[PDB]
Amino acid sequence: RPTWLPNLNPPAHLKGEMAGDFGFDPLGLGADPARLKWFAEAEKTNGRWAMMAVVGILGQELLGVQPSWWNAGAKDYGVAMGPLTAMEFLIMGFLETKRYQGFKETGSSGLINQFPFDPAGMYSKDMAVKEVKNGRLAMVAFVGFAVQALASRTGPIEGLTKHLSNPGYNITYNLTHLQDVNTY
Amino acid sequence: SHIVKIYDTCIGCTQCVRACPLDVLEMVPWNGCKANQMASAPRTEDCVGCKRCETACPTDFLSVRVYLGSESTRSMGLSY
Amino acid sequence: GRLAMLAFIGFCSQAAVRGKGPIDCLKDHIADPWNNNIYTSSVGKETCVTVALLCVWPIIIEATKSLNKG
Amino acid sequence: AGEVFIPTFGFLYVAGWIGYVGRLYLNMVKGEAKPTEKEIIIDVPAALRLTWQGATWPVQVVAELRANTLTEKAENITISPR
Amino acid sequence: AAGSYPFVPPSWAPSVFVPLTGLVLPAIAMATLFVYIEKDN
Amino acid sequence: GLEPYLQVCAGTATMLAVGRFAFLPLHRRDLERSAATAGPKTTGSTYFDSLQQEASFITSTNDPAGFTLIDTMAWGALGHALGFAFLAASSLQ
Amino acid sequence: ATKLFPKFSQGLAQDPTTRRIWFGLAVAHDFESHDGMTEENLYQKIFASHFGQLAIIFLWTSGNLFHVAWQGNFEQWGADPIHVRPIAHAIWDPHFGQPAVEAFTRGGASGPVNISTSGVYQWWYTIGMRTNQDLYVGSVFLALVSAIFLFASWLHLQPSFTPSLSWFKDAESRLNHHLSGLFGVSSLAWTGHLVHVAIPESRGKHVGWDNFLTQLPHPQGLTPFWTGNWAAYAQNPDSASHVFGTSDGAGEAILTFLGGFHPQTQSLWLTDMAHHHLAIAVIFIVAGHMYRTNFGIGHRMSAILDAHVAPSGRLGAGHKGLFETVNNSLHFQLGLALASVGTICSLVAQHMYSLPPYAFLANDFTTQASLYTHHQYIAGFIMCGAFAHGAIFWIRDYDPEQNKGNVLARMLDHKEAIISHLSWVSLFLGFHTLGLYVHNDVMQAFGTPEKQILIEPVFAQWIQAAHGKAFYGFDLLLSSSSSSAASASQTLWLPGWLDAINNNQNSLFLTIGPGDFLVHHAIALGLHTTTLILVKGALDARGSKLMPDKKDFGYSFPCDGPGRGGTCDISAYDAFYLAVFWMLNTIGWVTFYFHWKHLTLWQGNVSQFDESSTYLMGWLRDYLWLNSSQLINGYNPFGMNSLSVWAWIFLFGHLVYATGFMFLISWRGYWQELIETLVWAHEKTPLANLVYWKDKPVALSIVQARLVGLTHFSVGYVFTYAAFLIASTSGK
Amino acid sequence: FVWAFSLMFLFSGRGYWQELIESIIWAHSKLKVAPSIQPRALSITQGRAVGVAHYLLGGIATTWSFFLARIIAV
Ligand code: CHL
Ligand code: CLA
Ligand code: CLA
Ligand code: CLA
Ligand SMILES: CC1=C(/C=C/C(C)=C\C=C\C(C)=C/C=C/C=C(C)\C=C\C=C(C)\C=C\C2=C(C)C[C@@H](O)CC2(C)C)C(C)(C)CCC1
Ligand SMILES: CC1=C(/C=C/C(C)=C/C=C/C(C)=C/C=C/C=C(C)/C=C/C=C(C)/C=C/C2=C(C)CCCC2(C)C)C(C)(C)CCC1
Ligand SMILES: CC1=C(/C=C/C(C)=C\C=C\C(C)=C\C=C\C=C(C)\C=C\C=C(C)/C=C/C2=C(C)CCCC2(C)C)C(C)(C)CCC1
Ligand SMILES: CC1=C(C/C=C(\C)CCC[C@H](C)CCC[C@H](C)CCCC(C)C)C(=O)c2ccccc2C1=O
Ligand code: SF4
Ligand code: SF4
Ligand code: SF4
Ligand SMILES: [Ca+2]
Repeated sequence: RPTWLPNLNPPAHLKGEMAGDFGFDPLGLGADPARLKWFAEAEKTNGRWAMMAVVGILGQELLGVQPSWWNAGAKDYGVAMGPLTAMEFLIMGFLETKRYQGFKETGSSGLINQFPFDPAGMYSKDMAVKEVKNGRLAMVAFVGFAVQALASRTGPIEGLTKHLSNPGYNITYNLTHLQDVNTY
Repeated sequence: SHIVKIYDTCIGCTQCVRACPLDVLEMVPWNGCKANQMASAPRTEDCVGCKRCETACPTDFLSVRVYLGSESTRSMGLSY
Repeated sequence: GRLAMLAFIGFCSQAAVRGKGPIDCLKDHIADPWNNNIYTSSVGKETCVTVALLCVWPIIIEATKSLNKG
Repeated sequence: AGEVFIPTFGFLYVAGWIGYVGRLYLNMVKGEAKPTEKEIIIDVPAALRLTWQGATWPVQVVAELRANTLTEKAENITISPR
Repeated sequence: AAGSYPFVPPSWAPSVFVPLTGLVLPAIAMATLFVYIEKDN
Repeated sequence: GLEPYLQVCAGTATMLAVGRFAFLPLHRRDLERSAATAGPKTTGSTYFDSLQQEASFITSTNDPAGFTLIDTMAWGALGHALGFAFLAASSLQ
Repeated sequence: ATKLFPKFSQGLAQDPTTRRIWFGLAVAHDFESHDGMTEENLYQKIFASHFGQLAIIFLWTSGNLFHVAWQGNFEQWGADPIHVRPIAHAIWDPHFGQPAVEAFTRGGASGPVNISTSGVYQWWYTIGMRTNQDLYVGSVFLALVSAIFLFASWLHLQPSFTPSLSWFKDAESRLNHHLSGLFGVSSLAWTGHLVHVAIPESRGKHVGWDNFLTQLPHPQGLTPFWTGNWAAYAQNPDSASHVFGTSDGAGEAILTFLGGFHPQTQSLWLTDMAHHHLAIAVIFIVAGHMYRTNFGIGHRMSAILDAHVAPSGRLGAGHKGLFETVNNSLHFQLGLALASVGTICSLVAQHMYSLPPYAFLANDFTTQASLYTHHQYIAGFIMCGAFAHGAIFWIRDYDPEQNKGNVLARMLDHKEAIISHLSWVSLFLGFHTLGLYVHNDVMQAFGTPEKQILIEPVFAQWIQAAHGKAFYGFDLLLSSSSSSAASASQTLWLPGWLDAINNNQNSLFLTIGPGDFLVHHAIALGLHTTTLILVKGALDARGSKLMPDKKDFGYSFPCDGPGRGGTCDISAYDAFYLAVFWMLNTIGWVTFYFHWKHLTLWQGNVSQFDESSTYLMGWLRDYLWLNSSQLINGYNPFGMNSLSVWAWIFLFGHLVYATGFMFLISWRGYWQELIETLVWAHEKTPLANLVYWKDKPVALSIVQARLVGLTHFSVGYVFTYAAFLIASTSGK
Repeated sequence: FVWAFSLMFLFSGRGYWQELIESIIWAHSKLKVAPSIQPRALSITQGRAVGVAHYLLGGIATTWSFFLARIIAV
């Protein structure tokens, strides 16, 4: 079985059964099964939200929405943030309580009532290994999208189209030339 | 109720018995002393914790020991 | 026994409170709903906070049997 | 030096003198018949024959350290149960 | 619900909190505990 | 040249090399006697306390003399604090 | 019949007397004694109890911020901190009369309010807070933190989240995490506040949550840090012309080592406080990576303790067999913790008067005095608990066979040596320290002040000269510039430390005279005596010629009866009970010396202390009697002023203090028989016989009355002094 | 001083003093200076008497000085 560490010793709890098991548990956080079971749905769902988000930060920018993804929140949207966020609490609150209820029962994901949510099927081992792995890449990406906004103040695509343009403009230039980006 | 214990260091002097104010101790027969007697504490349910018996124990340290513990109407000696 | 007497609960102004009269508030909301809601009112901040808290109480209560008394 | 310094030894000499004479008497009445009745009714004669003996107390005290007689053996002093 | 901070207590808050905490609240606590303390087993 | 690289690199290299061939054997010997003899074994059993139990990735290095990742991050860490104490000291003081 | 109140103690639950109610509140947090107690359950309960205490602390802090913001003058005080008086809260007293409503309107308010002596204002200003919103936001934040800890107390008590005893006994890791994370990452994190918010705010520049990700803390940025040229962060320090909260005289440094104090604030510089937390944070994180965990590299604590045995065998088996003793005893650990916290609690008071760490802290004399006295007293109670729990360890959790020849078992071996030697030092300090006070008093009474003995504290004056004090003229170390130490620091904090230490308008190394010599030795007497009382009780906790079976009788037992002459107060609880009085006496002398040395400093009449302190009569008439003149006149037949509450408390303290005497002077017996007569009267009284008691009325327990009287005695000593310390310092 | 000194016998107990004396006797028996008569702490009743005596002596003496110096001076 593939291992993150060359010549690794997969911990007892990390069995090949799980999706992208590469034996990665330097601290054995999921040594307990129940926690590991929840952690795996909380890995999949953190990734589901990060894939969606990363797609936005790229897409929004690619089309050309005006405020940078980080400044997008501060905009003249036609709604007071108060009631807006209030509704946000109602829609997501239900959309989430239903999910938890179903997960509390069917130990899988879903939407509201349609659990084992498939409307197409595609719940194979391969597709679910892809999800866990595309998710992990997306979760790592969003953490990038955030620090390239802090240290360099450039959107994801614009950042690639500046390191490809000038092979320099790297973490060795941005951190050192922060004075330009930030203000005193 | 207080806990009264008679240790082997008893000489069967019967002084602790003739000292108890609520008949908690009595003298029973034994073989480890030349007086062939060893005080027993049959009714520690009437012990008030006065420790008069200890003040009457002549043996090194104390052969009779009263360990004041739980308190009841009798243990607190309440006539209320 | 829970009843739709909640209209007459905040009867201070019936459906609304300290804001116009009764059926007039409805017409106002239809006109501009986002700018004609309790959240966009004197008690808007507290209402938003309470609404949010209520939308968590279920999960808080429906956790690992997260309940108690004594 | 006249302040504190010199005065310091002066007290120490008399202090040790008083203490040494006291122990000399105590250790003489120990043994003697009823040692407890010579502490209440002090033997003024023998108490008056030991007062001057404490004049050279430092000389005698050291001679006792360098002879192991100033202190008692640890296996002859009663100690409270640990 | 005014000015900047929307949770600044009203001027009548002291004329309610101080009376409740020190007269009403304590009475409930003392009475409730009294019953528990004397509660039979 | 004499940029942070010169100071940081040298410190890291020296500590790693001195801890990979010089103190490495003493380091291993001290680890043994300390954890096996005078100190016993912890995490007896029961509970999800396996967290205190030793990992495994640390005990997986083909590197001869068993220079584990923790050892590389140990001597190297000591080295990255000498590279930055030498450069920093020359900065002011 | 059986009651339910004492669920933990069935004996108390079945108790027919009222003692069940009193003890039920006492034996409540002594789980080790609770019916059906397992070691793991005990640890889990304690762990959750810790969360509860952490919820109270944060909830308490949030309340202070809220009342300071809702009912305070922060912005006004911030504008003029040397004229405006910080307002703690408002006085809504439904009993206040109109003159009371008028007199208590101060510090700029529209109603009766209470000025604060906690010094939160000066602290919150120095750390970056400037408006009431900053306080409201902080209060909400801390309140949320309190809620989180409260849920955690529940979560860690519900199966599957309850830590095993093994986790509770995982020391190597706990210490590593606490030293690196709790102590280190919380100091570097603080440097991050200082460098990013506090320092900019002090230089007049709002760097709050709205613009922190865009505001460069240093003009150059992280470049100097990365390039290694760390010095760039120590260039252009704030000039002496700098004004806190203003760009006036503002510099650009973020981490420096100037030393001394900011000129206007008269408090340690922020940059020097930033670099401190950065330096200590680095040490803590590195220190955290020491003990072994689950990776390999590391030190097993047991090995270190066992490997430290003196080869000469002077310390017997040394520290061998001590790891289990500390790991398996929760009283030994608690004692060490209280001892460490207690001692550091005193360092905070001794280092915060000399070096004010907050802006305009020195200006506020009342705050300074009430903060020293607060910590010095809290420290004393903590120290009493240290020895207290140590004695409990000796009886409840000490295995004499496992600890055989270890440094802990060879202590009881020379228990008499330790106790007796502490007796000689106490007597020597007592007979002489007092004798040279009565001698001076006699000379003062006979009008022969020259004849009074005034020994000079030369040893302390030399330690002062060593630090750079020149008044004495000893030219030692820093005092001598041509020295090695003096020359070495001449390019760092030295230039400032001297300027500040050689200024007599502050409290850095204050000129000491022969008056300080006597009081300092008196403080030593209290330290040695209080220690002797606690040490004697700890060593004799489970052994004694009078009571050789004290361990069998537990820790808190009234007496062993009138046998063997008298066993009154023979329990190791009564070494604590008695040590408390000496602790209050000791701290009393220290907090009276602070106040007088400083009141004379602040009034400008330093000669007053330099002379009256020599004799005891001066301490009473020139200090207690003279200063009490205003406090006592808070309310007189002609009117009342804002010091009325302190005058009322001052008398209130005396009342509680005197009430404590009855429970200590009088004993259980006269009261018991008296209660018997009262029981008879009620049963015979008509119309009242109808109502009856569910619990039989009994007199307070022998040990109970000891603690009840002591609580009254302590409360008095605190309120009576707090009144003086605050109403005499504020009145002027 | 006398009034306050009385609160060491009115607030304490022989148990503590008796054992304390035991340690002192040890020091005396080491240097071989132990007194022939056995040093014993004051009886329970004695300590009650000593404290009340010093307590009354101290308080009355304080008032005696107060009254006399007040009325003789004015
Ligand atoms: C549903 C309504 C909703 C509204 C009206 C807004 C509005 C805003 N978002 Mg936000 N958000 C909303 C939901 C959520 N956001 C986020 C995650 C983010 C990110 C990652 C960022 C924003 C940011 C912003 C602000 C951009 C301007 C600025 O500089 O910050 C002024 C406004 C704020 C600082 C508010 C954010 C407070 C705090 C950082 C929240 C931290 C927890 C979560 C990110 C979400 C909290 C709850 C949601 C409803 C706000 C803006 C006013 C940007 C920002 O600057 O915020 C830091 C930004 O970078 N939001 C989540 C994820 C759970 C939301 C979920 O509902
Ligand atoms: C021969 C008499 C004598 C001697 C040699 C000592 C010697 C000593 N005593 Mg001691 N003591 C004595 C009498 C004596 N005492 C008496 C009568 C009392 C009852 C008041 C005490 C009460 C006492 C206490 C409470 C303590 C000592 C302590 C000590 C030791 C500390 C040294 C010191 O500074 O002295 C200290 C002496 C005193 C504090 C008071 C005694 C001073 C008197 C005036 C001296 C005795 C003179 C004697 C009557 C002469 C007899 C002559 C004979 C011909 C009749 C020391 C070895 C301390 C200790 O134990 O150290 C560990 C200590 O705690 N003593
Ligand atoms: C990085 C990891 C980490 C961290 C940060 C912590 C942190 C903490 N643990 Mg913990 N622990 C850990 C790992 C960690 N632990 C591990 C791995 C284990 C398994 C063995 C444990 C097992 C454990 C147990 C069993 C307990 C804790 C407890 C605690 C808390 C101690 C109570 C306290 O208030 O301390 C705070 C102290 C500081 C923040 C620093 C101390 C500085 C001194 C005291 C004063 C400094 C003041 C400063 C100079 C000026 C202040 C001015 C102004 C701000 C007032 C604390 C917050 C206890 C607890 O639960 O309490 C609730 C406890 O019972 N831990
Ligand atoms: C003003 C009240 C007062 C005073 C003055 C003292 C004084 C003292 N206490 Mg104490 N205490 C007090 C209140 C007081 N306490 C209270 C209220 C409590 C709570 C119950 C305690 C509980 C307590 C404990 C538990 C202990 C002490 C101890 C001590 C002694 C410490 C050692 C020392 O300093 O030796 C110095 C000696 C002196 C200052 C005495 C001066 C010399 C005398 C007065 C001159 C000789 C007589 C003179 C010539 C004429 C007078 C007699 C004449 C009429 C015949 C000390 C003498 C410790 C102890 O016993 O020491 C081993 C100790 O264990 N105290
Ligand atoms: C130079 C001097 C002083 C310097 C003091 C310094 C730096 C150190 C002092 C150490 C001192 C004072 C004492 C150490 C003592 C240790 C021991 C083991 C000595 C115990 C003495 C004993 C046992 C003798 C007891 C006596 C015997 C047996 C018989 C008689 O002699 C009576 C008695 C009881 C004295 C300062 C304070 C400046 C000030 C200026 C005088
Ligand atoms: C493979 C192999 C080898 C080797 C190689 C190498 C290259 C090694 C090294 C490695 C390394 C490379 C290591 C290191 C480590 C380190 C770490 C992991 C850490 C770092 C850092 C630090 C420690 C820092 C800290 C701090 C900060 C953060 C800030 C400031 C302050 C201070 C500096 C303190 C050879 C070739 C011989 C051959 C064979 C094969
Ligand atoms: C409220 C209040 C208080 C309290 C406090 C406490 C107890 C705690 C807090 C805490 C806090 C509130 C903290 C803060 C935090 C924040 C943060 C922390 C952020 C940051 C950001 C960023 C962006 C960064 C990032 C990073 C890191 C983290 C690492 C390295 C790398 C980097 C730099 C990237 C007091 C009492 C004093 C008073 C006043 C009020
Ligand atoms: C201090 C104290 C003691 C100790 C008191 C003692 C030891 C009395 C002290 C009397 C003198 C100082 C001891 C020896 C008396 C000799 C007659 C003095 C001869 C010395 C020469 C100088 C003459 C108790 O025994 C006691 C008992 C019960 C409750 C409280 C207490 C209590 O508080
Ligand atoms: S304590 Fe009193 S009643 Fe009890 S056994 Fe002893 S003498 Fe008898
Ligand atoms: S007093 Fe002691 S020795 Fe005598 S009969 Fe009683 S227990 Fe036995
Ligand atoms: S008087 Fe009280 S404390 Fe003293 S022995 Fe008698 S019962 Fe015990
Ligand atoms: Ca600000």
